[PDB]
Amino acid sequence: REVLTGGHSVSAPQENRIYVMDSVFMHLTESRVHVYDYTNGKFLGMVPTAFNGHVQVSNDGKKIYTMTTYHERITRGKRSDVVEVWDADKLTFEKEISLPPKRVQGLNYDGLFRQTTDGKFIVLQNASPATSIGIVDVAKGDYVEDVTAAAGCWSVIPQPNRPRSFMTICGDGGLLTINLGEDGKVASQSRSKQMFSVKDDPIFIAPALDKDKAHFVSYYGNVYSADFSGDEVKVDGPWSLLNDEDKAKNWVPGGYNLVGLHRASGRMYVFMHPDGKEGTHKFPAAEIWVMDTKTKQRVARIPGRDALSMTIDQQRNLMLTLDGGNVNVYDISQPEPKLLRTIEGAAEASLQVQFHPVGG
Amino acid sequence: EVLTGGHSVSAPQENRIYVMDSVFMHLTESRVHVYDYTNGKFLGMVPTAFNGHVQVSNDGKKIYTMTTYHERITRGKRSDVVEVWDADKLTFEKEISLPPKRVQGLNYDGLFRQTTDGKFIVLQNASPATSIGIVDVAKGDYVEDVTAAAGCWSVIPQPNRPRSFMTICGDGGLLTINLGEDGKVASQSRSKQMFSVKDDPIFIAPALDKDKAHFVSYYGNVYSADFSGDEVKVDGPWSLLNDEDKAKNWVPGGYNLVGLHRASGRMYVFMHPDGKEGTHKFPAAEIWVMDTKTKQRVARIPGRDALSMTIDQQRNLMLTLDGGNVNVYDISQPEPKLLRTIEGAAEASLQVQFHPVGGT
Amino acid sequence: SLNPDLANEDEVNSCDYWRHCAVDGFLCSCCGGTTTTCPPGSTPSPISWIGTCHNPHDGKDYLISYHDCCGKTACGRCQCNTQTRERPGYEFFLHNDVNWCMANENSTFHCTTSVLVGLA
Amino acid sequence: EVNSCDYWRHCAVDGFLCSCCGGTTTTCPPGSTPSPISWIGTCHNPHDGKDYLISYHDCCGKTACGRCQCNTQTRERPGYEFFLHNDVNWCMANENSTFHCTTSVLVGLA
Ligand SMILES: *[NH2+]CCc1ccccc1
Ligand SMILES: *[NH2+]CCc1ccccc1
Repeated sequence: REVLTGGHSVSAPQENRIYVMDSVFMHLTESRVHVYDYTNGKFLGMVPTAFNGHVQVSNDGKKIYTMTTYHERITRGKRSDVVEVWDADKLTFEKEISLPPKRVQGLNYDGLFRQTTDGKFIVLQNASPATSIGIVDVAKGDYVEDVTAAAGCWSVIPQPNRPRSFMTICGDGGLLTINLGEDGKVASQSRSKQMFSVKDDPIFIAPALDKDKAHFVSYYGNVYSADFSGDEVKVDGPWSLLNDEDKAKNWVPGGYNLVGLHRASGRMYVFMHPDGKEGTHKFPAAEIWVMDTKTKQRVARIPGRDALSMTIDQQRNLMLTLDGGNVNVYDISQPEPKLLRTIEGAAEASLQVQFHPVGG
Repeated sequence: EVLTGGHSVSAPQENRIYVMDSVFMHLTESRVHVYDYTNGKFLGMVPTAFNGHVQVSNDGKKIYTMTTYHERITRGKRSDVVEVWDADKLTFEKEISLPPKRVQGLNYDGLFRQTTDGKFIVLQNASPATSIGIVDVAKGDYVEDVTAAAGCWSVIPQPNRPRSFMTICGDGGLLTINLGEDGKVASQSRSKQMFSVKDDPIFIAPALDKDKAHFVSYYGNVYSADFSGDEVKVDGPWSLLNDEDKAKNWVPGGYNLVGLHRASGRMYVFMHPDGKEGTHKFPAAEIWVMDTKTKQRVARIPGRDALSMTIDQQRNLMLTLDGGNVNVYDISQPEPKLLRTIEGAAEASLQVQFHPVGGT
Repeated sequence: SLNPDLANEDEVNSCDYWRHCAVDGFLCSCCGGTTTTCPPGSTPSPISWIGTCHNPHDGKDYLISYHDCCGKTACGRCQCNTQTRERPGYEFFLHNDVNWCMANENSTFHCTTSVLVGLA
Repeated sequence: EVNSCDYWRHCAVDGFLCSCCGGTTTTCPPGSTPSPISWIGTCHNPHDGKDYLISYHDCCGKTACGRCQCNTQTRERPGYEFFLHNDVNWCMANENSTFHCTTSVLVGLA
């Protein structure tokens, strides 16, 4: 005889796992995270995330965090905005953390749902539509701070060289840095000088994030940087991604989570398309460009496979790209990315894929 | 300009049809799509959460849905409900609490019905023990379980009595239930065996007349239940099939796979060739039209891979549905005439219904 | 050009219709409403993203308010993702990757539209 | 072979095969719960020529898996023979009734 059993853990090691956040925009109340093995394309499991879920994996690899909204009767009744903590290996629900009813409802940019480098606090974007940043203490299972200093700013860029620090992009074209105390309350803050012109050269919010600096690309193909090796962030730019030939064909960036940095080499990866003009900033990639951030010059270009979003794994030297439904796995140990495989039908409507963390 | 709400459906009731979209791929976001059958225009929709069922009140004023909620969708307390919606505004009015055992399953008509006088909603329960639930619409109350129907399935209202219905039982007979004015069972009766459950199982979908109902079997036989008198009189089988039909193994297949045009006595049935064990839900190769008086076939037309149908007595129409597309037929003469197809009416629907016109 | 209710439905239900120039979502006019009326049983958002679209028919620029209708599940029809002059969330009211139903009594997103405010 | 609707065991499956959903034919994907009740099929094994009883348990409490949808109907019967019937959610009695995927559990020879 056979017996059906539950209680099982994911069949593949953590190090093989990726997380495809499927918004299922056509039926956005049944968004979910699909868990895949990037080495062979196998579907490993999933986590339901109700209306417009967001997802991240804990820095220690042990837990999955989701953020979502419920109502008592879905389309009517009382609203509950929550963070949920799930076990990463069992893909089971463990804890709900109550949020104020203003968590960001929107497309899955990384910077809307992040955590401190030390993993002790979840850092999330609120919009009521007034903006602020919310802080959740994971251990306590509590919402502990509301950073109103961040009004008029958007998205969270953690600083990997500090335990509980992050930046946000503000309407003045500068960056606000927030350093949290060990209680999750703001311990200090600082504001940079203006980095970019909001009106003349808007940047994409997606950072190409190094340990001690972040690069940003603009609608017009320029690059800006924020160096946070010290307590005060130093900002610079623009330099152009484009040479004269590139300019002749109106190449510009486009996508959502559209950039990545390979920290060991300084290579930055950007989705690009020709015939850029007003309104093309979210167009699929015609190409992926590989930029040497030290020399400020392109080193390679490859077909983009209509990708919109990417993510990088530092330790295995991989880049994933995602066109909404399919995930492409690339080896980036050398300057030219090599396509290893495509996982077809990984999602119906995903703009975000993430690796399971292995760094700790 | 100013965006306003509070508007009514743009086309009149007599133009409306209700396509129950299970959205099986995302079954927690099932819904009713309202269409105009005269021109294919989408008119509105009613959300119905997990595996909704739908009917329209006999008086045409309200839409009744049946669904299941949980406090957190995939966890938390279960609430099974009937909801009353206004037909013209497509707005929620009232929730009626059910015991947590309403039938979860595909959208056969007979799982969610009402008495002829429209005073009671009559629904199928399964815990998995089966019973029939009675809801008093005016009071907004669940009356009680008809436990006498244990071992039976589906609800066939008797259109010649105000609050009587039948159900098909595991002994191959019909149980008739007569409700009192309070919605409780006043009397009941069991017919003699109509069909052999082992040797000639019937499809549950009735071809329903004012005082009798016809049923088709897995092997192309027809049975009837006449409820013109005190007790149900049962008869059958007669075959849908001639020698040439039998030689090519023509059998019925579908879900809501039959209809009756009451004025003519024509029965409509989805059929396919090369019948064998396991083909009873195959899409229609053809629609056959039978004269139930003469017991002869009077037409056969292409099936358009249809699985479910419904008949409007008042306008002499038949709708068919293949899962996603609705076909509109004029059936005022023996050969049905195809008027139009409404493409993309649903992602996964096995049930379409007209808005009632008249019917007293 | 300024009166969609007088135009051919196929024209207004298209993502290239001039006033739909920063729409992210399902056009309400395909969902049982019109360009300026929510489908039955869905509620207008009190807030919206905004921006200007050029009218090629009269050659003028117009201010558009992109309100959502809310409180019903996704319409699913006539999905557009046009981005003319759309900007990221640090210019929040020009941004269309957020749900402008976010402050409604029920935030479930149903459909979007493009409400004409006036000359730019 | 097991992830195909033609696999001999799957002869009365209406749903998504759990073996395509991070589980196996006899194990629920992580975080989904077995149904204590099921519909039953009798399926023919093309290898040994024998018929076997299969218990079609669902895994429950997660939203639809969406992969390897099958709708096979060998010996399936309507709701008046309830435990042979597969147009109902066999998650109906679980703590959470949301349907995730369907398994094909070998009980034994017919
Ligand atoms: N106009 C609204 C676009 C949107 C809705 C919901 C979620 C994301 C974006
Ligand atoms: N095993 C059957 C799956 C199902 C779920 C929900 C509704 C019908 C069928």
